[PDB]
Amino acid sequence: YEHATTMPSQAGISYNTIVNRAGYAPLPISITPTKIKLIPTVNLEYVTCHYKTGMDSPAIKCCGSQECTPTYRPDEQCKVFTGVYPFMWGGAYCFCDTENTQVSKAYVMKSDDCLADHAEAYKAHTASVQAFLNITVGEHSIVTTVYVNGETPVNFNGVKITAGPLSTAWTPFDRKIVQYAGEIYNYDFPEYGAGQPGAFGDIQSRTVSSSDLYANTNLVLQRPKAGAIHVPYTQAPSGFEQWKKDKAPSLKFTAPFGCEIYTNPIRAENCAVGSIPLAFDIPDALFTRVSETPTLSAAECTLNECVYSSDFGGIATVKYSASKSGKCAVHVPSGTATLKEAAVELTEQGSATIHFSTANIHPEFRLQICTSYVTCKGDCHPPKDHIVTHPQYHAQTFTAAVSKTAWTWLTSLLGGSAVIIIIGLVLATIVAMYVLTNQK
Amino acid sequence: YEHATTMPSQAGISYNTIVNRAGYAPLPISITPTKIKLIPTVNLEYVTCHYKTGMDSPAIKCCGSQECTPTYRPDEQCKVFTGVYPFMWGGAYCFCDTENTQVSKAYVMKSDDCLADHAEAYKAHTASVQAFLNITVGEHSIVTTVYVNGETPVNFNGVKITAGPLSTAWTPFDRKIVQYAGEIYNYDFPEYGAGQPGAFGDIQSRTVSSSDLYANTNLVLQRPKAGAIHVPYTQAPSGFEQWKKDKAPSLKFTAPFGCEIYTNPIRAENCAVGSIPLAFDIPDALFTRVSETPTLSAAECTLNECVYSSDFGGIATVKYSASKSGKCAVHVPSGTATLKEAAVELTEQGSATIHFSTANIHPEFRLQICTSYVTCKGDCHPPKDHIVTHPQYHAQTFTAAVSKTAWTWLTSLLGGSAVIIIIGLVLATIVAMYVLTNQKHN
Amino acid sequence: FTVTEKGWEFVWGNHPPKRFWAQETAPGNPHGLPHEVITHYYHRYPMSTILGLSICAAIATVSVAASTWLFCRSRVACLTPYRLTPNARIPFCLAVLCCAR
Repeated sequence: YEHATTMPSQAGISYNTIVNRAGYAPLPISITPTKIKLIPTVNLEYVTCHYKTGMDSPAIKCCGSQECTPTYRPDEQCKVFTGVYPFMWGGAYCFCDTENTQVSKAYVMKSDDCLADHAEAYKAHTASVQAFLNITVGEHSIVTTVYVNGETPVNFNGVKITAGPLSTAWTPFDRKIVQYAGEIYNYDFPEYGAGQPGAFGDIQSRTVSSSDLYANTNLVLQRPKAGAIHVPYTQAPSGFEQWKKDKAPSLKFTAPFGCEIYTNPIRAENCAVGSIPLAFDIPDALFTRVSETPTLSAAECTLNECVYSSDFGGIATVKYSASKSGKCAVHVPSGTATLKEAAVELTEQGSATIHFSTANIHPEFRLQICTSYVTCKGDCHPPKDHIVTHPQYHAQTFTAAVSKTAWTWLTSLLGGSAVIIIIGLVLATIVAMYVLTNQK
Repeated sequence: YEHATTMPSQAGISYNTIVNRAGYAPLPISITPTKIKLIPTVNLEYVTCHYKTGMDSPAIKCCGSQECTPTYRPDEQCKVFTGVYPFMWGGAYCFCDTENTQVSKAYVMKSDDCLADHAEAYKAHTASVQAFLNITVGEHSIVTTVYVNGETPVNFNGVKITAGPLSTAWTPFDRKIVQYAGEIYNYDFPEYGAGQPGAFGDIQSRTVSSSDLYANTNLVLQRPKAGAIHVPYTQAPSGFEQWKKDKAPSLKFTAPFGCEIYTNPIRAENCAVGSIPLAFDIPDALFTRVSETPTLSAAECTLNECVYSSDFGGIATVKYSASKSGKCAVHVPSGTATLKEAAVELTEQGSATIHFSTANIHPEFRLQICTSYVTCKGDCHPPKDHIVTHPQYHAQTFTAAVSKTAWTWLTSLLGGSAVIIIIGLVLATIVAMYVLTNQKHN
Repeated sequence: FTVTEKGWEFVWGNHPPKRFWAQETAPGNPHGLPHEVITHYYHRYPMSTILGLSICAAIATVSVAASTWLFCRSRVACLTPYRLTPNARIPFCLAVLCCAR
């Protein structure tokens, strides 16, 4: 039996509905989403970190000449300086005045702290929403991870439930993502081999232990001081440190729809966007006959209290006369008012108390208790807190808070004008007929 | 110098071009694609294999009554049978005639050969194209795996090449894929927990070593034969074996555009579809000046051989004169002829012998040699083979084989009718003016 | 089997795949005797040939018909002012040109 329904994508707030089979007992359904994940397909392109300019020891030949032997190290420079007179702690090194020769060699290598301090540059596409539900279908209750593509069913007690795909393909992530220290950034990093010095990705290693890094750090060798053995060099400073200095805040602070960016894998949680359609395939054995359930006669609904707050602020008292004592479903068909509980246990002659929640100043909603339909009618009052710390448990109907006095003002100002213009048109027609009568 | 061009997506065939900076020497560029992969984003759901109905030994109590204690094994059926008089080899087992009890218990576990003989059910989407180019820009050659997204450049000798995305989002792989034994099938397998008895996926193990398998194999326990200790069952046969008996052929034999499906990365090869665009960010240092290259004077082109076959079945011959002895590029700017080599090494008074390929019956193209333009004109003839074992090395232009005789028949029988209608219109106009002149008389 | 210019491939048992490619060697001669060029371009380009011959026959028929129409209307417009005179002395030059009595 196919029963299609649609649940708003928002964690924590319970969703209640019933299946009204035409000659069998009403079947309750209660679905409370706990955690709605959103996982993009994520592809590592490189890593980056601080660098470390490696230097070679100076090769000095006393009254000779030297040549450049390339080691093919990353961003490797090798300039050879003539006319040197170097020094050690034990006096002069060479003994000539000119024609000594010193070779400087510098190169870039990734840092020693690369393993525990580095940024991972990913690419994101094609999210895959997944949800921790908690499903109760006719006092059969499970807690099961669902995959909310339009297939991959969840099976319990012969019921086959399939959570349809999201009505929106929104993702908080861009096409390009940087992860640094538990925090994720929509950042347009340069491609591998396209790194510029002094910016992000001047060091590009393909994996963390790749043993092949791309270095574009603007390393230039300088000429050493007279009487000193050292390798002087000039280069643009580290762009991973400058990127840490810039760092517009993480995606857990700037993402819309209330999303919560986590990374054991990269995911967003509890975004309040879209809505999950549901598909119920209920078998024909769960439908109990009507005569094995309680059924009421002479039931009546009165509103005790009524506040059009955001939580459950309305108490209605239903006085009944039951044929049998047992629990049965309560439900409201419209989104006029949302009840708190999905079932009410009955005595045979008692009076039941239900908790509901409405935005209506003047609510007139038709309850559905076990198989009958009573009409709850009353007036709500404004709450006292301006700002609450829990979201909205009901729906915002258009023209829900019109407050009957303003219905009277709108109906007067909109109907008296129409009355006056139709009596003017009738008077014009009667005057025309009276002219045609008098011209005889 | 930003230079953009376009390359057809076809392996093996060399693609040649040049770059003409307006006052410098022409810089030849050659790209020969070798192996062009297509690797989808592949997502394992479950594996399956043959099942193996395991059976516990029958619990027998004499003048008693057993009970059913479940174990929550996959598809674990259990039933208690009363009125049983079993036999062993050494005589009867009970002394009681009735009120004896035998319990049958069966369950489904996966087979012992599940490791080396299983089929992987995947999901694929949003593939990734990746080629093994062999680029030569100004006699400086590299062999590099380029990625053909719109970025991720290959860098060599200061030259930046970005081979942009394919013109087509076609993939041979469907949304669902089964891999079995090195071959890949487009099969619509059921989801996890939706496996049906008798067909593919009646066993659904999440991974190979998951130790929690879904099984729906229609197992039903049956009553044992009177006087025997066995566990009789009746179930639908192996859906994996029934899938293997049917097995519409692999994607290796059925794929459009002639793809070559492989296994260990799931990938397709050499699918001749689409075209790769290219971006060349060339530094200004490579542009050699004019007078550091040879430059012809009084050149002339003749055609020796001309067959419009599939490969290089034309030979043009250029007699030239130039006051240096070096190599220079040759190129045909139209797609009329596809040349074989990209450069010709020159003497000062010799001749050049180039090899081109064409679809035309009356080829008239303008050959570009070192910095000049000669006109190579001739007549090609049909080739001798109907069917060759190599693809085409040229581009079929519309109106390529129109055969000047048929140009004459289309010029006469269509342009001559226009001559008939205009002389009829002129005759009608002269007649109307002469009638008006005759009626000017009154 | 029919092999086109786009390719063809078969596998015979445990043999490797053999790819084949058709090239443009059509029966006929494209250089003369105009019933030979039509068979050549019919075996060569089958769909385009019938459309080309249809539109060339249609334009030739419309052109010959409209030219005959205009010439007969101009002959009528010439000879009518000399056939309403009751003596009908059509001059000699228009008798030779417009093919009169």
